[PDB]
Amino acid sequence: SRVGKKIIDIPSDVTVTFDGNHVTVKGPKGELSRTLNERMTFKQEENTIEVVRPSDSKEDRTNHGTTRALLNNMVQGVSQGYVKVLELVGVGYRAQMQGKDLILNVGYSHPVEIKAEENITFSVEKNTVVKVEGISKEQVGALASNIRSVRPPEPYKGKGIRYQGEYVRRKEGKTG
Amino acid sequence: MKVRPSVKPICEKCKVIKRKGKVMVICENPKHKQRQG
Amino acid sequence: MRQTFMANESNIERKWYVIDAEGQTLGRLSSEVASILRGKNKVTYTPHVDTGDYVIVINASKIEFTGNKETDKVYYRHSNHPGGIKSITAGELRRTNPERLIENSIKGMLPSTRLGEKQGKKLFVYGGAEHPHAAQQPENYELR
Amino acid sequence: TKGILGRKIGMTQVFGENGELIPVTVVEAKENVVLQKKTVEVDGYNAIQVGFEDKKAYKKDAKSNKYANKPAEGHAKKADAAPKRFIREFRNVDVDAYEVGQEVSVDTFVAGDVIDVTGVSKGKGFQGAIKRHGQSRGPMSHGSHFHRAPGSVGMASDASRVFKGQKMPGRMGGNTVTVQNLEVVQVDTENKVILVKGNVPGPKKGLVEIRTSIKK
RNA sequence: UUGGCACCUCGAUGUCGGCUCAUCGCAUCCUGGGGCUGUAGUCGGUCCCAAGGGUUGGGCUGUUCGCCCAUUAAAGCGGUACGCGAGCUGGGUUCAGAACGUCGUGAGACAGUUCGGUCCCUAUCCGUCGUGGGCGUAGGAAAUUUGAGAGGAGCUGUCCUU
RNA sequence: GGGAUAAGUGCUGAAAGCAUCUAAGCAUGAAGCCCCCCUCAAGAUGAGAUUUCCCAACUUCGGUUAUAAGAUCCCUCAAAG
Ligand SMILES: [Mg+2]
Ligand SMILES: [Mg+2]
Ligand SMILES: [Mg+2]
Ligand SMILES: [Mg+2]
Ligand SMILES: [Mg+2]
Ligand SMILES: [Mg+2]
Ligand SMILES: [Mg+2]
Ligand SMILES: [Mg+2]
Ligand SMILES: [Mg+2]
Ligand SMILES: [Mg+2]
Ligand SMILES: [Mg+2]
Ligand SMILES: [Mg+2]
Ligand SMILES: [Zn+2]
Repeated sequence: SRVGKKIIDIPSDVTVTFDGNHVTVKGPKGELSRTLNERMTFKQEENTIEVVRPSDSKEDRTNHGTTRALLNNMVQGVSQGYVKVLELVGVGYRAQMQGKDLILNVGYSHPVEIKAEENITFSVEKNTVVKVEGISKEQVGALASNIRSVRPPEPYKGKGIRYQGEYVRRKEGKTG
Repeated sequence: MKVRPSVKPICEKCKVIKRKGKVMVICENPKHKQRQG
Repeated sequence: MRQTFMANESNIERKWYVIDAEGQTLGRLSSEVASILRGKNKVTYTPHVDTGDYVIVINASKIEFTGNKETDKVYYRHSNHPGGIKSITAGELRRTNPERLIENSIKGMLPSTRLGEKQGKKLFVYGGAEHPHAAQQPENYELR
Repeated sequence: TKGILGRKIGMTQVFGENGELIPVTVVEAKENVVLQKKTVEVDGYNAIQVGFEDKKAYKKDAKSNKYANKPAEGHAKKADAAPKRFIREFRNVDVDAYEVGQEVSVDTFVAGDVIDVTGVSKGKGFQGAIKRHGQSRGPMSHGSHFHRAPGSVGMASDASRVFKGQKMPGRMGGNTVTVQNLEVVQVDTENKVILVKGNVPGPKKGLVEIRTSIKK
C-alpha cells in the first residue's frame, strides 16, 4: 500500500497525540479525534508520522491505506481546513443566511432551511454561491451533499444546485 | 439501471466494480449502469 | 447380576452455578449449559430423573455471534392464525430480549419431554452482571 | 390531559352558534374522587385511580353491591372518601396535579375539548353471521336453502380444518369500545353534566370514561 | 394449459358454472419508493424494491371465457380436490319420454341439436365461534391493574392555493 | 409521528499513488418491517403488581374446628341473557 507507506507531514502548529487506537489532532482551526484501526502501529516522529501494518494480508493493506489517508486528512483539516462550494443556477434560485442557518429558495413553493452543525460555517456570496467550510472533510462533504440534494441539477437547462466545478450532462429538451 | 445476469462493459469508459456482493458497471454514461441480477 | 446404581430424589444433590456469557459464542455456551442442566457431568446420571444442576447465566447481552448471524439469523414463530408468521433477527433479539435468546438457544438443546421441560426450568438468564439469587450461594463455573 | 367518569343519561340535541343541529350525549359525572395515586416507584407506572358515584356505607348483613364491603370501605377511607360504585385508573394524566381525596369536577373539561369516550357496548346476546359479522344472505328464492347461514368455513383436504378467526355465530356486543375525537359541547356545573357531541357506546345508565383525546 | 404414465381410491374420493365464506403466493393492476429514457412540461416507455390495503355495476350466453354499455385510482395473475354441494343452487353435462338432421336393412346410434326430467343425512371425534364449572397460582378474600403474547386497523378520488 | 430498513442515492475511503457508495467508518432512503392507534390478555403453570379487609379456640400439640372477611343457595328483577 503506497498510501499506507507514505508519511504524514505535521505542520509545526499541529500536535498529534495517540491514546492507544484513539488519536486526536489539534491545530489552529480546531481539534479532530477518532479511533483508527487497532492493528496499525504509528511511528511518531517529531515532525512527521508514519503508519505501519503488521502483515501483507488483504485486510492489513486496505486498513493501512485507509488509516494513513484518514490521519492525513485530520492533519490537513486542522491545518488548512476544507471547503466545498456549490452554486445555484436558475432565475430566482437564491440563498441567504438566517444567522447561522442557510435558507434556499429554489423553485419550490416553500423555502428550504438547512441548519448549521458544529464546526461548520455556511457563507453566501452574490446570493448564488454557497460555500461550506469546516475542519472535517467528511462533515463538509456530507453537508455540501445535503445542500446539493435539496435540488440537484437537471439536464435540460442545468437549473438547480451544483458543485461549482461539477460537469452537468446536458440534453436537448424539445424537438419537433 | 440495467439489471441482468450478463453485466459487462458497453464502452471503454465502463468500469466493473463490486458493491455489497454484486457485480456492477458504473460509467460516465448513465445508460451503462448495470447491476448483476 | 443387576447392580447398576439408580439415582432418586432421596440421594440427588443439585448445586447452583453461575456462568458468564460475556465473550462467549451463543451455541457453544448453550451446549455446555444444557449438559450441566441435564446432569451429564455427574457420575450418578440417571436418565429417568433430573440429576442436573441449576445454572444462572449473566451478561446475556454480551453473547456474540460469528459470520453475519446478527443480521441474517432469523427466528420465526407462528401465532396459529392464517398468515401469522412473525420474525425477529438474532441481533435484534439480542438487543431487546437477550434472556429469551439464551433461553431458547439452550432449551432447543434439551429433550422435548416432561423431564426436559423441568430441567430447562432450572435455567436463569440475566442480561446484566447481577442476579437475584445470592441466597442460593452459586459457584462460578468455567466453560470447557 | 384529563379524565372523568360518568353515567350515560341519554341523547338530545343543541343548536349551535350558527343554528346547526348538534346531537349530544348527556353524561352525568358527579362525585368523582381520587381514591389512589399509583407511581413508578410503588406500582411501576403512574396513574390516578378515580372512584365515581358514592354507594352506601358498609352494613352487617348486606346482600347487594349497593353497600360497600369492608375491603372497599377501607380502600376508600384511606382516601377519606365515601365508597364508590365505579373505580377506574387514568394513566394519561399528570399524577403531580392531583392529590388523593381530591374531587374531580366536570369543570376540568371545557367546551371545545377533543376527547375519547370509552364504554361497554350494548349487549345483543347470541347472534348470527349476518347480524354479528355483517355477511350477505343467500338468495331468498330461486330454490335456495341458504338464507342466513355463514357460508363455507374452509376449503378441502388442504387444509382439512377451519382456521382460527373464522367468523361464526356467538355472543354479540358487550365489548369495551373507544370512540375517538368527540368534542365537549358544554359543561353544566350546576347539574354536573357534560354534553358530548355525538353518540357514545353502551346502554343508558352505563359507565362511560372520558379522557383527553390521545391523538393530536 | 393440452397431454404422457396408470401409483391411491370402482364393498363410490359427486362432476362444469354461479352463490356464501374466504385463505395463501407474487411472477404487482392501483396506490408508495427508485434507476434509465429517443424523460422540455403534462403524459408516457422500460426495469428495480414493495403483498399494507384496495382492486365496479350491467347487456348476451348454462356458461368459464369472450365481446359490448357505463364507470374506476385500479377493474392484477395464479394456488387452495380447476378452494368451498354432510353450506346453497342445479342452468350445462351424464338415466328412463319425445323430436329434427344424419348414419344404420334393422334393433338402434351421434363431444350434433331440441323440449321435459326426484340434490338424502338429528354432528360422535378433531377443527372453529361463543359461554360455564373444577383445580392450580403455599392463608382466606374485595377491587384496581402491568403487559409476555395475540388479534384488529392499514384503501383511495376530486377540488382550491402555490 | 418515531426507530431500523428495501431498491436506490450519496460522503469519506483504501485494496489498486488514479478511480471507486464499501472493505473499515459515517449519512440518507418506501403505503412495506418494528412501534405509535383500537381490542383481548398472568392456565404468561414463568400463574406477575398495587391498595384494602379478616386473624381463635381446641389439640393424639403433626393437626383440627366451625367461624371471620367474603361469597352463594332461595327470592324481586334488567342495562344482561
Ligand atoms: Mg445481453
Ligand atoms: Mg326458504
Ligand atoms: Mg391439515
Ligand atoms: Mg406397470
Ligand atoms: Mg369404504
Ligand atoms: Mg417482487
Ligand atoms: Mg399488496
Ligand atoms: Mg373445485
Ligand atoms: Mg364438501
Ligand atoms: Mg338441468
Ligand atoms: Mg354420448
Ligand atoms: Mg314437466
Ligand atoms: Zn460506458
